[PDB]
Amino acid sequence: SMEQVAMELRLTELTRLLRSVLDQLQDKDPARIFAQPVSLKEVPDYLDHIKHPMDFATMRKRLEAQGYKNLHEFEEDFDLIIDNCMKYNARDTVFYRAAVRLRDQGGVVLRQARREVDSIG
Repeated sequence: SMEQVAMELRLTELTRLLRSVLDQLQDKDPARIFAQPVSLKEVPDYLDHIKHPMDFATMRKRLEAQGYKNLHEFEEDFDLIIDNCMKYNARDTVFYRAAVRLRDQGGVVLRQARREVDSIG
C-alpha cells in the first residue's frame, strides 16, 4: 500500500537523523572507550554484572537495519552505554569519568534532536 511506503519514508528519514545524532555522540568519546562491545575474552565475568551490554558499534548495526522505530528506543540504548559503565566501574576510574563526560555532552545533542523529531514529525 501507499500508506506502508509513507511510513517507510518516515522510518528512513528518522534513521537519517539518528545517524547524524549517533555520529555527534560518538565524537564526544574521542578515546573510543564506548566504541565496541566489552570483550568477554578480556572481562569474562562481565555478564554476571551487566545484563544488557551496549556500545556504539552495536547501536550502529541496529541503526542501519532501521531497527530504531523512534528516538526513545535510541536514547534507551545510549543510556545503557552510560549506565552500564557507571555501575561496573568505580568513580575514580578513567572509564566512569568518560561516561560522565559523554552523558553531559550527549544531553545537549539529545535535547535538540528531540525538538527536530517532534518538529519534522
